This record gives sequence, C-alpha cells and structure tokens, in this order.
Amino acid sequence: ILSRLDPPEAEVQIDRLITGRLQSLQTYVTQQLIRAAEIRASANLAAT
Amino acid sequence: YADSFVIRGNEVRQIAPGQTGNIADYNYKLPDDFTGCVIAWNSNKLDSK
Repeated sequence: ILSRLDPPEAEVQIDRLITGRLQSLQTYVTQQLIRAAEIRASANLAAT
Repeated sequence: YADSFVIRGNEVRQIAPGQTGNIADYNYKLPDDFTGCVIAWNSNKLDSK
C-alpha cells in the first residue's frame, strides 16, 4: 500500500488493516477467556 | 507563520502536501501532515513586464 499509492491515502487504508486485524486478535482473546473457564471448571471437578 | 513567494500558475498545484516537482522538491515543501491554508492569486499586472 504505502509503496504504491499516496501517503495520505496509505494511512487510511493501513488503519483499516490495523482495525480489522485488531478485531480478529481481540476476538481470539475473548474466546480464550471463555474457554479458560471451561478448563478451570473441569480442573476443579478433577481436584474434587 | 506566513510564508510568501512567487511561482507560475502551473506550479501552484505543488504548494500542497504530498506533491512533487521543481518547487516541492527543491524550493518549498509542505509536510504530509499539514494543518494550514494556501492562498494564491494571479499577479500578471504586478510581476511581469
């Protein structure tokens, strides 16, 4: 993008990539917290 | 800050962020992140003879 385009425009398009990739990464983290609770619930049962 | 100079009409387009040419490369370059104004008017009556 930045190499062939125009810096003022490259910045807006790179920000779209940052936002889309950040949303993917945040989705990953939310699902790890939801799955971590399931493993902890199982580990509490196994300890009991 | 008030910067003033004289160029050909053809080159007023270079007085703007992210342009190239003799003026913007070698004489008066505005930064990519520019937050001001450009005012330009024709002065044939004053600066040509």
